[PDB]
Amino acid sequence: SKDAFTAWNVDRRPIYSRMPKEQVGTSYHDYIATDWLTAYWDKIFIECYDKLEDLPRQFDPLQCDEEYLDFLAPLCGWTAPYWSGDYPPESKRVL
Amino acid sequence: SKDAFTAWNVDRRPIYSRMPKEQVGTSYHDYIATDWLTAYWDKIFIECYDKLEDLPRQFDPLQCDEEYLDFLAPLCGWTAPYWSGDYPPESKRVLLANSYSLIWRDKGSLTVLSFVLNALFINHRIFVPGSFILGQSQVSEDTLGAAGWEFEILLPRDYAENGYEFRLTLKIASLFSPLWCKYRVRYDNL
Amino acid sequence: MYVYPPRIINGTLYKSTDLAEYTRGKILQTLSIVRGELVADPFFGVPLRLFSNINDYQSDVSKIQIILEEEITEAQFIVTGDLKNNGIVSLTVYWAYLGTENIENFEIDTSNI
Amino acid sequence: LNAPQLVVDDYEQLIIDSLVHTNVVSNGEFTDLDASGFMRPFAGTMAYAGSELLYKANLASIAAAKSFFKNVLGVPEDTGTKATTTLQFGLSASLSTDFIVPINFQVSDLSGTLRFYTIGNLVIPAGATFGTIEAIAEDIGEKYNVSANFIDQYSTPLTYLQYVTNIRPATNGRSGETIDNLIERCAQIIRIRNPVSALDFEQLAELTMGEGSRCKAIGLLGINKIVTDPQPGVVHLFLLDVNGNPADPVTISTVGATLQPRIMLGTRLLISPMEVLNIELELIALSDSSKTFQQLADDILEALKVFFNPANLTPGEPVLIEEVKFAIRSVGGLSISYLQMNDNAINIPMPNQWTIPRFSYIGFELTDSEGTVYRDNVVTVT
Repeated sequence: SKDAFTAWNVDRRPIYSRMPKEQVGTSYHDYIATDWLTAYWDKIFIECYDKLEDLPRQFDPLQCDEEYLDFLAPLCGWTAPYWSGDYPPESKRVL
Repeated sequence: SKDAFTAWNVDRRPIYSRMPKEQVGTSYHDYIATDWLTAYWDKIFIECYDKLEDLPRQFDPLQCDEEYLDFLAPLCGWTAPYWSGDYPPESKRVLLANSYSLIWRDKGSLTVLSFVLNALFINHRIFVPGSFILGQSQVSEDTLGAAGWEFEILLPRDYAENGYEFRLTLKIASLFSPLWCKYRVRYDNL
Repeated sequence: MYVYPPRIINGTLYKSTDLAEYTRGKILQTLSIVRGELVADPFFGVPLRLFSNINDYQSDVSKIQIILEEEITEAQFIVTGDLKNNGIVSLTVYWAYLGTENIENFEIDTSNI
Repeated sequence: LNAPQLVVDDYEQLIIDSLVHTNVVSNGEFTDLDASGFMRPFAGTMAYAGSELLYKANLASIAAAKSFFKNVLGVPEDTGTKATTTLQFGLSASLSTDFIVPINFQVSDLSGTLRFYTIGNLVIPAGATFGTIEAIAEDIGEKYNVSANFIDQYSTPLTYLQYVTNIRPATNGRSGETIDNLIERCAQIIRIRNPVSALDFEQLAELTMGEGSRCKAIGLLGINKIVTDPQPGVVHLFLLDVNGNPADPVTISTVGATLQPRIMLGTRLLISPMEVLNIELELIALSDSSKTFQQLADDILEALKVFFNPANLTPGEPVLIEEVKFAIRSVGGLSISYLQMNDNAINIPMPNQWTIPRFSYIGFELTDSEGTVYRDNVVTVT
């Protein structure tokens, strides 16, 4: 029952770090299998966490990645001939 | 309340062995009449038990007894045109044992036809007509060739012309040779 | 099923087909979790009182007995408490698996890991 | 019809009915139905023995069905298979004599729970530093199926023996079989069929050859491959290997060794390599600027790789320029203006029935509304 900050940012094990530890000797943290089995899920959760953290950046055309320029085009009002997919990525950012 | 093993296999008296005996002096087992009256029913039950024990053997065409061959024939797909009561029981065993594994699986093949013919104790040779025969044809001038959809069943001279073996092999060829193929039963000239 | 203690044996999780050792693993899991340890169920677990004088030292024994009775219905539990010399309170949980009628030995115990 | 029931629904009813019969037979003179009566212990003992007999009869009928499955059908009933592995014993020296590992040598894993025993005597010859033998598990069940190198502990040392391991993972360990699995396994035997048409003849060959390969079956086509000279009872097979090339003699022989026991009487099976006709493409198309030039080139290349995949091509059929145009246009971001196949803008007929197309070269000439021209030449040969 620990806080989110520790589990996601310090431990970076949002699942394993929440497994009970109090009864030393016979507890989830006392057996390494518990650490091994949940490692992939913690890795996936942290990857998605970093993606979500960078998400607000991805809606800034100057700072976003080229994968989002075509996604942000209709948001800015570019659908008809005004927009082209052969445009230079930098020109897309500026427009 | 005896365990079935003792009553059926050790005592072989499934009814009499279960009769009261604890109170000696006067018990069913203390009077010979109880033994006498239940003797026939114990014998009948033991006979039926032995028949049931032997029953799984009776579904194996090789080892089973001849009364079950006609019973097992429909289970292997043999009926009136293919099956026959006149077939020797050894041939019946061989045919039933290899119905699913060889005969119906590969019906129409040379191996299946020859196997069926050998099961009925018909010595034979399957010969595909051709311009080159390994026995006698000469290398310098004889030519290679084949017949296509033609073959022949050659039988030793021991069998009589249009006798039992000739007409039996005609029936077997009709039942197992491919319908579009032309075949003839002839005397082996070798 | 996977018994409680996660051990990688022969390259895989220890999967058992005998329900007696699975029940024993359930007992170990229940006793190894303190109430509040789990985020999904913060009420599951034994209540722990460690630093206090030994006057009402049977109340927690009764509570643990009740919790074991409610959680694990496949076994019968009797919990006894004894007072040791320095500060040790010795709990003894007597459990029997109702599926079997005799004590069942497990071959994973003699195996050394 | 319906399956008869072998067991009696209620045996107490049977005892009761035998006692009603004691009354019926004696014409209403035997009216004692309680356990203190003379007839009741006899009738009850008979009923109990009969219940045992009928239970055995049910078991016997089930076993008879299973015996029919095993002997006639050829399908054994799986009541549990002990897992087997391949142990390797590695010696610490090159002995001048033969090293004999006796039968039933016990090895185990680290936990000691799993125990395997060698099925035979291992005879490592003189001058040999290792030898392999098959071992079987101590008991049935899936728990004995372990990966390699987990079965290495042996409690009984032998001189000059350095290591014992299992190179193979232990497999084939099962605890039993449900009736449905046995029934489907029995029914699969009845469904076994030999190829009789062109299609299943091709499928049998392609299964042996492997995924990515093709076959074509032509009737009455002789060895000389002359269409106007039909040869009775002949099935020519033309094979394109797993890599898209015409089949090499090893492939021809391994397909023949598989299909020879499957032809019926009066049929001649001929196997020959297939033929390939190279398709060279030149393309002039107008982009709509919805994609980059490189993306368009890659997408068209992949679409044409799929279109000319051997599995998607029927040998002996003409390559329609309309179909190639449609395959390219299905990418979406372009509009075809000119397409030339082998220096022509017409369909390409095949010389014979056993030639499959294979495209080897494409010339991209793409243009946008801005007039920018992207030129490329891709050679797709392996």
